[PDB]
Amino acid sequence: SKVVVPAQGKKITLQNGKLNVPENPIIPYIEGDGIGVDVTPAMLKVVDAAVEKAYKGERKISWMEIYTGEKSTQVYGQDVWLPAETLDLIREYRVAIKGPLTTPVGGGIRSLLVALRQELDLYICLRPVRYYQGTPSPVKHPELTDMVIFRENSEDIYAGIEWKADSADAEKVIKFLREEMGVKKIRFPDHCGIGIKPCSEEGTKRLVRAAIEYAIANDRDSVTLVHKGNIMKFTEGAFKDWGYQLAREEFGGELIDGGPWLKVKNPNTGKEIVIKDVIADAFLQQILLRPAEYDVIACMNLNGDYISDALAAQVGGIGIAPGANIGDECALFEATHGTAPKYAGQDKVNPGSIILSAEMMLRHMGWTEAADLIVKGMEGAINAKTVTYDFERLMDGAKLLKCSEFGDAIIENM
Amino acid sequence: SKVVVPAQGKKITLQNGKLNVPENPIIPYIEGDGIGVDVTPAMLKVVDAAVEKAYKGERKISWMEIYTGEKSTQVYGQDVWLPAETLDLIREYRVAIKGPLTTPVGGGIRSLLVALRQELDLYICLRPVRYYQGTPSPVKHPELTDMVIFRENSEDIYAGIEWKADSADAEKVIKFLREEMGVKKIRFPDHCGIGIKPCSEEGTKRLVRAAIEYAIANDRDSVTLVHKGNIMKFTEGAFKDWGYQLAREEFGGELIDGGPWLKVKNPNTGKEIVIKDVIADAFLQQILLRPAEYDVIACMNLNGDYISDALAAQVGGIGIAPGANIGDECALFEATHGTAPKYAGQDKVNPGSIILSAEMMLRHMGWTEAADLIVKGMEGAINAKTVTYDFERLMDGAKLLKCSEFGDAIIENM
Ligand SMILES: [Mg+2]
Ligand SMILES: [Mg+2]
Repeated sequence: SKVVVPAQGKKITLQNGKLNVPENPIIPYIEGDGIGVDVTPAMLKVVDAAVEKAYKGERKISWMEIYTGEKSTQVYGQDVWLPAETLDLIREYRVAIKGPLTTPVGGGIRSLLVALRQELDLYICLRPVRYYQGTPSPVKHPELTDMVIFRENSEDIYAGIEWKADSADAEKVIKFLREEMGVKKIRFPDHCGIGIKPCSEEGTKRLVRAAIEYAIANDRDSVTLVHKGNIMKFTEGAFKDWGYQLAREEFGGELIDGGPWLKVKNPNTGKEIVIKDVIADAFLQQILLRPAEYDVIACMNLNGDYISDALAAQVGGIGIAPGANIGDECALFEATHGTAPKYAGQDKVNPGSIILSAEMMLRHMGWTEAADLIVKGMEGAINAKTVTYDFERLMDGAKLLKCSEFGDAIIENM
Repeated sequence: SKVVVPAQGKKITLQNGKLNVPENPIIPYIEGDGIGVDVTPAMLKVVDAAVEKAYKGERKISWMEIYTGEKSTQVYGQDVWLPAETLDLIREYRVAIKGPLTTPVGGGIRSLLVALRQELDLYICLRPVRYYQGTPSPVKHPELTDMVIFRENSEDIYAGIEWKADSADAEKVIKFLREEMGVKKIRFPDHCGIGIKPCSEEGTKRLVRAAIEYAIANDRDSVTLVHKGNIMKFTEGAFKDWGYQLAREEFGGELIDGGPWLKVKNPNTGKEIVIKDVIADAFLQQILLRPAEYDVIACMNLNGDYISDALAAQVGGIGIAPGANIGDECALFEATHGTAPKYAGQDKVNPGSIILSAEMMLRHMGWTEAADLIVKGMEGAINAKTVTYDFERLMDGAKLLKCSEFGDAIIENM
């Protein structure tokens, strides 16, 4: 209704599991709030340059702006933070990319990003974190990190099922728990907020299946289920068990020496994939002390939220970390950082997260060559120390570049 | 009934908030399972040596072994993992210390450590983490870390209120939620485990009050409330709000320039304490990238579990990290690592966590001089590179010591 669907350009098709991508696909993008105004222009410029370079003019993307967040209230009206047509358009055009979003406070509006993820049932939050040589890191050996985070995106405490303290509803569910379920474990039932953590068999098996398949297709060495299952037996503990059962039942997992770990043989390379588990607080130590031991990681919503941020900080990449939300019918690639409004319009922040989420987008489309030119671009620019302020602060001998100029620097190293 | 209460020795008294400690107090200790057999002897030896040195023979501790875990089934019988008299004795004798505990699987027995904490309402899990010069660390600047973790210990998802998937009870509470509470947010209601997260006003204000008081008494620079309140509004979001309200209402917190942060003036040094908050996944990046910005940390049960492990790993201290569980009527100091059964009896693991929890125990008793001789001992031994296998593996020029020998090394540097 306010989106101008491009004249030239053809929709991507989902031909039974397989993406049928035309030479001129229409890709929707959400600019995003704050620094979205800076980083999204830089990304459209390097993606265009990468598909121009690789397919020598044969392929072109028709970009189509759609709306969510604060820019949406300016286009559709003060009340509409998430237009229903954004939800239809992402689903229809199949892949889309977004910058950072602002969710308001004081209006009872829950995370606009969690709403997109859940409404479109984009159940896989895929977050690859690896070190780019030369970015400044807080740890001695960041090059030992090359992990891929499969974070469940549709259940856990993120479902948003909770009630306020002293509210009638909170009184009612605490009443049900104490009277009809006989729970005596609530220390203070008065002035008490209540939240519900769900975890289901379908929910975890579809995520773990996506993770083990990724391990076979890219012949990764292991899949690690992280959980706090010793304290949360029937949610986190059930996640670990249902994940081992899926490895046994669907991938022919066999005990590695008395268990509990399994071995899945990669049907293509013949190598064995180790299916293991590690408790979540111990895992937060292990990624710092022994990061070479881990590779593909499968976990629930909140733990993947913590794991992926903790892990992006140690390889010096809190500003260049990519992300994808993938479902069976569509995908939404995204900048994983915030809106940072103080810097908005200044052309100074790192466009690296949204650009690397764009390589993930192209790789998803099967435009592998274009996608490889962007990580070549990135490696080159960082290595040239021709970098943006957040990296330059920590480097000796670096040249300071604007957001846009670092866009040009990536194209220069392609 | 199987505990031999010491002939000489006098109980500590709680004379209205104040601990009245005799010159010969009876202190209960739980040896612990696995490597407890190694580390607890080393700790009794350096604590004895420290009180001998400081008070030149005037004060003495009468140690009294009590039982929990696997050693308890050997003393009281196969069925008793936690004897009720352990719970009475800790409460009566007021302070106690413990090594690592084994909780069994297959018997429906939940964490024996969480049972002690909750049964005795030891609502403060205090975890100080600071760098000891010379211990090997994975990060470039571990010396910038000197934080104190006030982790809430009586509520959150740790309360243990959950139901199995496909169980009658799980079906019943999912029925109540959908039918009587009208929740439509459960993606898969079939084959679904359910957990309950509670958070109350009394629960968080008593923890935050303990944290801000610690900041005044040791004139620390700030108190940081970490939470995932944007997604969990009525539990984690309520924790942040109730904590700021307690700073306003009880400590005279005033807005630092338009808010949201507050300033509390230390009534004793005149310095201002900054009361701030940071979202939990961003905090996991911030402790790695900017650890000098943070000091006393207040948080809920699961986030403090993750924060304290993540933080102990970066200063090279996963094996020398101390801990305390403090309530209004008693305290249980503890080794924060596991039982590590493969090494049990070999006299090879680090006795540093339980020894540093013993300095925390003495400091609690008011035996400050004894307590200061142990951290002097520790600093000396580590600096001398006269260390145990876990540190020696990562050091060049170190002398390898047994668990017991490192006990003697601490006494040697006192
Ligand atoms: Mg996050
Ligand atoms: Mg822990």
